[PDB]
Amino acid sequence: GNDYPIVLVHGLGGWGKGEFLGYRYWGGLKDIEFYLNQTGHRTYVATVGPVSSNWDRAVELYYYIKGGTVDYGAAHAKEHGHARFGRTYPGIYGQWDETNKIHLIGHSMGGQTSRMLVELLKSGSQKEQEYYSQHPEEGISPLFTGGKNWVHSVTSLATPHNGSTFADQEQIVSFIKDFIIHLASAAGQKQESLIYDFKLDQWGLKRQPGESFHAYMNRVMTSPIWQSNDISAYDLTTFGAQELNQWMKTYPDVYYLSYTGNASYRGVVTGNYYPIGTMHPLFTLISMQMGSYTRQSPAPVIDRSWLPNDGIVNVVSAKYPFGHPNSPYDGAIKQGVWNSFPVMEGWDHMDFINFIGSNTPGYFSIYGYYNDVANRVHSLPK
Amino acid sequence: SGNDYPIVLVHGLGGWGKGEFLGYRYWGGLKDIEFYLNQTGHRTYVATVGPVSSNWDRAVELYYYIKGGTVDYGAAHAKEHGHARFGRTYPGIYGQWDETNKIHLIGHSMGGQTSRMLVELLKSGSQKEQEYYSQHPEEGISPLFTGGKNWVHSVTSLATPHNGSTFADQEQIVSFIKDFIIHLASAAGQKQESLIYDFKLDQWGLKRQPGESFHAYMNRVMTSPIWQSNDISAYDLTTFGAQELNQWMKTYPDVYYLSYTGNASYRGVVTGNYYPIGTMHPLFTLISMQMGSYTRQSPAPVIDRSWLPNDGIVNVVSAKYPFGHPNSPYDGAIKQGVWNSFPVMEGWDHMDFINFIGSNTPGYFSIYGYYNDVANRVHSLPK
Ligand SMILES: [Zn+2]
Ligand SMILES: [Zn+2]
Ligand SMILES: [Zn+2]
Ligand SMILES: [Zn+2]
Ligand SMILES: [Zn+2]
Ligand SMILES: [Zn+2]
Repeated sequence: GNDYPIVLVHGLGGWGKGEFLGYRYWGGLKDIEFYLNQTGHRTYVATVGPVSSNWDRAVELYYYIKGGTVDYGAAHAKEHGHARFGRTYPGIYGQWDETNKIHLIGHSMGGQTSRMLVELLKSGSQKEQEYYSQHPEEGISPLFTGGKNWVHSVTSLATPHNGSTFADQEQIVSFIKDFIIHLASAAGQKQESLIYDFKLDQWGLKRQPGESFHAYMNRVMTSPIWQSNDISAYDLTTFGAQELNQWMKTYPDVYYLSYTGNASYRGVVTGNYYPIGTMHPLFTLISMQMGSYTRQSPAPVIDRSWLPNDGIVNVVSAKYPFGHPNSPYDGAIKQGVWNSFPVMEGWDHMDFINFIGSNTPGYFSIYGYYNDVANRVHSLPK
Repeated sequence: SGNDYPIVLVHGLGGWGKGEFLGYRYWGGLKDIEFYLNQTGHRTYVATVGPVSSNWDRAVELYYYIKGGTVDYGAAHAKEHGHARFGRTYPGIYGQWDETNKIHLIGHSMGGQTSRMLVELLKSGSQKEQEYYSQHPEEGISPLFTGGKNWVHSVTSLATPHNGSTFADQEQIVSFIKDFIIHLASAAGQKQESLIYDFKLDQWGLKRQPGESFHAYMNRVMTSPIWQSNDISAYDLTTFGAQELNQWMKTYPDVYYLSYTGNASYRGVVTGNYYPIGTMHPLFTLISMQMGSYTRQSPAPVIDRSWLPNDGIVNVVSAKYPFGHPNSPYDGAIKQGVWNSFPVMEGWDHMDFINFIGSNTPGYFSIYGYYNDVANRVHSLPK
């Protein structure tokens, strides 16, 4: 097969190690990346902005792997009104290129972020190229010139390719506050001692020296970025995600694999969908509104196929991006199409990363599922 | 300055007592409403009752917590609902309590219902328990159930679901309490495993076992069938259950009643539904969205569009006064024997009334300003 290292890309809310002692995004109380590396699969955990745009996260993710200083694009930065340059990274895989390829594995928004990254690698950014032409004084970063075939495969796990009908209700500021409650609780850590980093430096939202966590977070959660386009909230809506699908291409020389979960069941009378008992309480009510939410207008149309969900991502959204090539898994993995594995019943949105309160139907451990996922991308031919 | 009767605060659903979370109080959170009231000339007691028990159970426990004695839920009531008749034994926080040593009952959320239930039991007692005593004198009967006690000068409800919550109508209170404990521990900066939260469900044989983890215990509580029963907070909090309670929990003509209603919901221009405001605690955002768009033709009671505005967990039309009972909107004079409905407080969510962490108190610089005015307000009632 291949020897390409895996790179894990967290989704909305995701955090790096060193943010919670003893609690990892990938495994919770377990280290998945450690299990994969010990069992012979070189695996890297990448850390990008937990709540910024997929664009912001893809650029960050490039420099995280390759090494260098984050450049979000002069045109992008002007149009959306944040700083152009972000953090500086030494790179966890500097030799990354056409022959030293990598596998992108992304949970939740990380699947969108991975596709965004492949897009930027493959086709660059026309917008930034034109801005360079009009203003050669600004420069351009290699990531935006195009022509890099550095990603062998992209694997999404409960990724809202077509958005979330929860995100449509515009309560993600509220959701993330709640998330931060639940996350600190599950890490056994005091709210007052949290060093959770929202990574919104480009918007001038850095934690000030000696500033309390709660005052810093409130500065973030009241920021008007949450009503813009350059933010996770926007990208997670069904309109916003459909809009992204129009230009984040599915490339013919890349392997795409999708995994979808369902943790909802049809009510026999209402025909609505209700969360199962194993679901985390953070998603119980979200699942209930998603299980009962249909929308004729405005576009896109939300019909009854959208009612089943994993807690926060509808099943019909996680299988493949609408309009993109796709085949349900039939035993053979096809290149250049979305290979949609069968819905995994009983799996909630957080079960994929073994968040506390974990349930992994069909397996003894979240390790046994990642064993099969890693062996699967390892099997892809060169 | 009309009277000197002390204030007794009655927490609502999930409320905890001091000695369960050090540094974090039901009344005030990081502030101490009770301490502020006692330091500013208003004698105030904090009562503690079952966080998730029925209003009956809670009212009985409330009586003994103030008066002192051993909790007696009544032989008939314990027979029909299937739990132990005798609960905890208290020394009494106000033992001299009686017709001349009256108290003000100020209850938040379900605490307002519990306060009404206690006045009912004090005033009228229980006909069921008296008939049970007549048929079986061997069993005896507690003074609470004999009646005749005018020991409460006033009842003040804050964000009380007098007519129920359409949230409670969706049978998801188990999930809501599991989420609430997560938020409460977090607010209190305490790890889940080290919680000593007491559900106070002794009467159901649901005590925490020696050396039992908090998770194992809480799971025994949340998986119990009591939650689907007739004698639990979940039941009394439905619109049918509360409006049912309103038929026999009487608004007495010699008692002063005051109600406070919050609204933290706004009408949507397109749909006409109500949505939470940005200042709402995220624990209530989804509940608010559901309630702001929920109507019910059948089964009864009928839930029409007036129920859509809410504070996060209580509909505004539920919080003003119990249906059928005497009630007047506050007009500058406080009437005895009717529900004095103060103007809806815009911007106040359900937890703002008790300064839960992350609270805001529109119209005031802190929760101490509001309770200053509430306290001087019952203080002003004539003997
Ligand atoms: Zn940006
Ligand atoms: Zn929560
Ligand atoms: Zn789970
Ligand atoms: Zn009972
Ligand atoms: Zn009964
Ligand atoms: Zn609030």
